[PDB]
Amino acid sequence: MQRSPLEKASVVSKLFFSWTRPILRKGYRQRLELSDIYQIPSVDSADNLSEKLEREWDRELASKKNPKLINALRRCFFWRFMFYGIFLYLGEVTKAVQPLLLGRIIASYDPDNKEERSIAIYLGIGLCLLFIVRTLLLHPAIFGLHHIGMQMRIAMFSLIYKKTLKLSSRVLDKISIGQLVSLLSNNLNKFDEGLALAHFVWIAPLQVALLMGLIWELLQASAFCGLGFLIVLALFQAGLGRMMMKYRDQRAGKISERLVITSEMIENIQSVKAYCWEEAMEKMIENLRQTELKLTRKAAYVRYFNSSAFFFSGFFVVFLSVLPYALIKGIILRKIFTTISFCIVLRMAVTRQFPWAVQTWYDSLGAINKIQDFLQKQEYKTLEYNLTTTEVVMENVTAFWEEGFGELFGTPVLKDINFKIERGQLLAVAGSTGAGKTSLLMVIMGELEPSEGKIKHSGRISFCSQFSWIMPGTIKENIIFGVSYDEYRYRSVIKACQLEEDISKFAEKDNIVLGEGGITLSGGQRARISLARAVYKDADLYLLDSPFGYLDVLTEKEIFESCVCKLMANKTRILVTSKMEHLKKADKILILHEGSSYFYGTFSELQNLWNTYLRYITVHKSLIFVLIWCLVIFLAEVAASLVVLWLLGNTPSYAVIITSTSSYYVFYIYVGVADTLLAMGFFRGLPLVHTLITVSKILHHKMLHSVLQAPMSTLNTLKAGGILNRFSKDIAILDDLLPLTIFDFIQLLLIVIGAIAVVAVLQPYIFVATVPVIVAFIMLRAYFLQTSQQLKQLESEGRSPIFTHLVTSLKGLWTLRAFGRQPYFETLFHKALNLHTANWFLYLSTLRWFQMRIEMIFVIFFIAVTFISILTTGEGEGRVGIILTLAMNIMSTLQWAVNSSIDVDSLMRSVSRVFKFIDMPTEGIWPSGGQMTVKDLTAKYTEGGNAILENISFSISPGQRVGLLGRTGSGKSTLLSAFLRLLNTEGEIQIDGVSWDSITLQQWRKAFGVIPQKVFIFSGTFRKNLDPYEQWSDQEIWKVADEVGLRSVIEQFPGKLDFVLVDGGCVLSHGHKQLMCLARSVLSKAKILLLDQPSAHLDPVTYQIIRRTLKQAFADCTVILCEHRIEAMLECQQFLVIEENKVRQYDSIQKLLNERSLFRQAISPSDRVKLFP
Ligand SMILES: Cc1ccc(NC(=O)C2(c3ccc4c(c3)OC(F)(F)O4)CC2)nc1-c1cccc(C(=O)O)c1
Ligand SMILES: Nc1ncnc2c1ncn2[C@@H]1O[C@H](COP(=O)(O)OP(=O)(O)OP(=O)(O)O)[C@@H](O)[C@H]1O
Ligand SMILES: Nc1ncnc2c1ncn2[C@@H]1O[C@H](COP(=O)(O)OP(=O)(O)OP(=O)(O)O)[C@@H](O)[C@H]1O
Ligand SMILES: CC(C)CCC[C@@H](C)[C@H]1CC[C@H]2[C@@H]3CC=C4C[C@@H](O)CC[C@]4(C)[C@H]3CC[C@]12C
Ligand SMILES: CC(C)CCC[C@@H](C)[C@H]1CC[C@H]2[C@@H]3CC=C4C[C@@H](O)CC[C@]4(C)[C@H]3CC[C@]12C
Ligand SMILES: CC(C)CCC[C@@H](C)[C@H]1CC[C@H]2[C@@H]3CC=C4C[C@@H](O)CC[C@]4(C)[C@H]3CC[C@]12C
Ligand SMILES: CCCCCCCCCCCC
Ligand SMILES: CCCCCCCCCC
Ligand SMILES: CCCCCCCCCC
Ligand SMILES: [Mg+2]
Ligand SMILES: [Mg+2]
Repeated sequence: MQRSPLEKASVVSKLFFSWTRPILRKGYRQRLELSDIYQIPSVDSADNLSEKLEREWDRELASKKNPKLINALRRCFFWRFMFYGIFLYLGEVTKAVQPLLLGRIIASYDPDNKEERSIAIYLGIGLCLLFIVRTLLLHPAIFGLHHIGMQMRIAMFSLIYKKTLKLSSRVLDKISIGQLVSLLSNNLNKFDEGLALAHFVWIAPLQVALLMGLIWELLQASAFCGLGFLIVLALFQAGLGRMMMKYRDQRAGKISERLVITSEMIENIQSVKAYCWEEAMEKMIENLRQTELKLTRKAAYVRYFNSSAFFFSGFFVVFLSVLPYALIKGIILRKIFTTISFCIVLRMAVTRQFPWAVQTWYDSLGAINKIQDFLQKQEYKTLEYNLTTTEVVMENVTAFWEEGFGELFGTPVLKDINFKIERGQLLAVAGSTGAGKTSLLMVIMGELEPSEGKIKHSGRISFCSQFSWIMPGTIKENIIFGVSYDEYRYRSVIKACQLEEDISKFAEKDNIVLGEGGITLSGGQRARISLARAVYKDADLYLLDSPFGYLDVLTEKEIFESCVCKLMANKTRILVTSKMEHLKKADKILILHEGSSYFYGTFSELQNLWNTYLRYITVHKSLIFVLIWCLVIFLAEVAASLVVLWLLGNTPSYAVIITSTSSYYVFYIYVGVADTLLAMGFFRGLPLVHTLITVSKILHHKMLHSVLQAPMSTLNTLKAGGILNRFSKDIAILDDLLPLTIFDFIQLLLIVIGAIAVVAVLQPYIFVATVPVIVAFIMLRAYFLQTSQQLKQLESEGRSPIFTHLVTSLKGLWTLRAFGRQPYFETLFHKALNLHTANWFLYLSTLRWFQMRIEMIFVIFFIAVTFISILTTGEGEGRVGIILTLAMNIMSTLQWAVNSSIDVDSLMRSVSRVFKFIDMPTEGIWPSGGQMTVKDLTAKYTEGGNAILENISFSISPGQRVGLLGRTGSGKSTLLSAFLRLLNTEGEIQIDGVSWDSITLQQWRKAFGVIPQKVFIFSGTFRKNLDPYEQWSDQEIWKVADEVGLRSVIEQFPGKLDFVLVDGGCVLSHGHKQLMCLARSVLSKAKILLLDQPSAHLDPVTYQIIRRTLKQAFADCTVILCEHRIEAMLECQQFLVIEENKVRQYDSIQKLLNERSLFRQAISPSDRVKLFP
């Protein structure tokens, strides 16, 4: 990155934002290359702000009894806040004395006003000076206030993450990914810009006090008639704001709930596709959206009135304030016009700048209070010893997973556990499923605090878990995991873990960029990477929680005999295992039985025992009808105003005194009141908001439908953070910020067009005067948008790394805290923060450049017309000055319409991003016997890549068992997915004579019942997790839970089959999820069954359930079983072996095993006697 141009600049350059020119002149011609983003200023780096706010917050916590976050931000930003507020106020007081000069200038066009024609040439100079000094005080102050919100947000987002890395394990079940994502997302671009409105809590009352004193000179005691109406309207607006904030509190939790459901299934898209579960997931998402949209509609109906208050307040204020004075005393047109000029500023101060400031304070303090409440949660306790002889000792330990039951003393997870091991000894833990072997490791690690007992060790540990975690990056980064790279140790760890066979088959071959999750790999490869990472680290104690689950017999034997028994034989290690062979060469054995130690000792003792607006409008056919309605009313209003004006000049005492040389005020008065005459009442503003909110519902439905049916090659290129970004932030934009911004843009545009047309009909010169300013405005807008759109696209793309890092850091909390790598991930998070900050700051600077340039154009044009008007006014009736000055009263509203157009264009980027996902590509009795025939099948994952499987041909027969097998990483899962055409494939398969291309895909996928390798469990009840379609009553559901063995597990929770599972089934063990998958497969009665390693981690006792199910529930079913364990191959009639990317088939298993001496040598004696009796 090249340096920031704001580091070396000039004062005269910092005042006008000239340093932003070099990029603006370039992004206009070509695209914006990478080499053109500047490095952030050193003051805007996450480290400095993070440490500064952290020091202040820690001092606040330590000293005071009642700590508060606002007291800590006050000691960092208050003096700059108050420094910029004063210049903002000085800029705002200019707008109120402007009439005191412009009115005298305008009144000199009447030859019967001789007093003010003397001093015109000095009023003009004063007006030019006032316009010059407003534009220099307003915009730099606003930019300085914008630059402080970014710093505050960056400083608080670091504290949130640093606290997240310390939460207790008993609090993680109350905070989801959705809550943190919502917290970050709703404050990511609005908290920055909210500081430019906070000072109007005290700026606006002063303006009211000044303006009422100025008006009091015109209408002596009648001004309070107009003031009281504004006070009542402000009471009404306060009530509207209070009632608006109620509908948003009821809606946040529903969005939080929807986000986790949306994120769960997209990261499990393959299981959803295999189950054919799209129609149920979409229905759940729709039911969630149904109520949230109702709350959003109710909030928008109130925000409409809040925004509409400003336009309808003009006529009433002016008429009400002028009527009594005019009734007790006649009035001149000059007084009326001056009153309009003052009331225009008064209404802006009262109805648009105060309530927005109040709502800004409400929202900001609401965010800060939630941030503080998060920072005051319960922390993980690390208080333990840090040095000893590393003699692991544990005594009298009992722990409860439920906090209440452990506080009262709910059944104990552990009961009276005690053991001791020396330096270098190996303890083997064994037991049934659900016995509590992983929870013992959690007790040792400190994740589960025991109620009674002690654990004593040093504090240096290495960890390997039952579910493997893969962080984004390459393999080498996943293994070295934040430390120095030692070549020899890396080589020996790679060789010991049997990874060189699979690594040599990769293309980049060591630097494969893995995604967040590792779905580019297989099960055993991820398991071996997770084991190698633990082996690499140096520590006194090594905990290994069933690493051999997904490995075959030969690979497991090699790893155990050359990585645990020869590489780290001089280190203390605790291994959770099941095989009777591993217990032979352990030093101490612990066996658990539902909580209690059934046996502790040795083995010698056990044997003794742009087409985007156009596409957006045409999404819904009712929007066009509403727009045509809004146009037909507007044209009638214009035609009525035209005839009421035309009937004044053609007709001839009364209260209002009007003459011939001062009748030109009739237009000046009209232009100031047309805001009320062309405003949108509730017959036009409520239908518009309603029909614009319906478009978001339609677009969300289309987006979700189109994502769920894309091919897997398209879906793998996506990331978790990008999906989460697009489904949270852009959708919230489309539901909240688009309707009312569009409404304001349309309102202002109609006002400008009506004001121009009505007058240009009666005087065909004011249009001619206005043209050259309109052309300049349009040219500058078109010049700026070319770069603005690119910068906005980059900023919108820059929010994905933050969410990706948040997700990956929440999924791997235990490994991070066990290894001690928190500073590493804090450094990783700071980089993503800086990367977003650069683009956001650049866009924010160029916007202010545009704003000040448009202001300068307006000011120079007005200065040009002022002197011409003053000079050309001869000895009476300054006709030249009557036209240009009125043109400049319509250009002032066009200036506001331009900025409204700018922010509408900035909000359409979300619409374009949403439309990009809708345009993804699309992947698109009979089952009597189940006979299958495969011919010339060839499978490959990516187009133009190596073929995992090449020219496979075999046949099966109805009602026959087939055993599929091979080495780890051979293509068993690839074959079982090529049956369902989940990837790119050629050749054919026919089932009972019916081929692929004869039928549709969704019908071909209903001939199969599948058990996958990765268990998918979403948030919901047990019953819903068993059937989302709700096809079976509780009779059959309980009858099947009786058979798969889930009665005692399900009855353990308070709502029997009504209990709600959170965090993806964290309440269950590893075997209970396998049993739920088996139940799912049993419930749907199919003919052809594809079982991908069903009994992964099950002990020998619980595999009996699987084999009884395969014996009784599947009788007339063609089964294909991909099993790594040797005993399951005793029921199969055919065998398929995958090797060298091709399949060889066998009838008997003896023929299979006699030809593989090494593989045949790896079989345990218990499983050896049965194969060869
Ligand atoms: C007495 C007082 C003085 C200054 C401030 N603010 C600030 O210094 C800053 C700030 C913070 C939040 C904001 C904001 C500006 O503008 C916003 F975007 F609108 O939100 C510059 C940091 N705050 C208070 C205050 C308010 C409310 C309660 C308490 C309390 O002590 O209980 C104290
Ligand atoms: N967060 C939790 N809340 C409540 N109960 C839990 C929680 N985690 C686990 N349990 C329960 O505690 C028991 C022990 O679970 P654990 O996973 O340690 O068994 P296990 O011996 O590891 O079985 P497996 O070898 O099949 O994983 C289980 O019966 C489980 O239902
Ligand atoms: N999504 C993917 N994209 C690219 N390559 C993949 C993808 N999934 C798997 N592979 C590669 O294709 C090969 C086949 O993997 P497969 O899952 O069939 O192995 P496996 O036989 O199931 O091994 P295990 O028994 O460990 O599960 C592997 O070497 C793997 O690296
Ligand atoms: C800095 C802010 C608060 C402005 C100060 C507010 C008060 C004190 C000021 C603002 C405008 C002032 C008024 C402006 C004009 C006149 C007309 C004159 O014939 C009598 C005094 C009177 C009525 C002034 C009284 C004081 C006044 C009301
Ligand atoms: C009515 C118009 C003119 C606005 C002027 C009144 C303003 C200042 C009033 C109206 C409602 C008021 C709020 C009503 C309730 C509470 C809750 C209390 O725990 C703190 C004060 C607080 C937050 C008040 C602050 C002041 C407040 C916002
Ligand atoms: C002179 C008069 C008109 C000034 C009025 C100042 C008002 C608008 C200010 C002063 C104190 C402020 C409040 C301070 C505390 C809270 C509690 C928080 O949960 C919501 C914001 C809220 C409710 C603020 C809203 C704005 C507030 C009420
Ligand atoms: C909203 C507060 C208004 C304060 C200014 C009133 C001015 C009254 C002047 C009386 C002169 C006799
Ligand atoms: C055939 C497309 C019609 C588009 C007209 C929409 C109304 C435009 C004026 C706001
Ligand atoms: C190009 C704009 C000309 C405006 C001057 C109007 C002439 C008025 C003649 C009485
Ligand atoms: Mg376990
Ligand atoms: Mg597999």
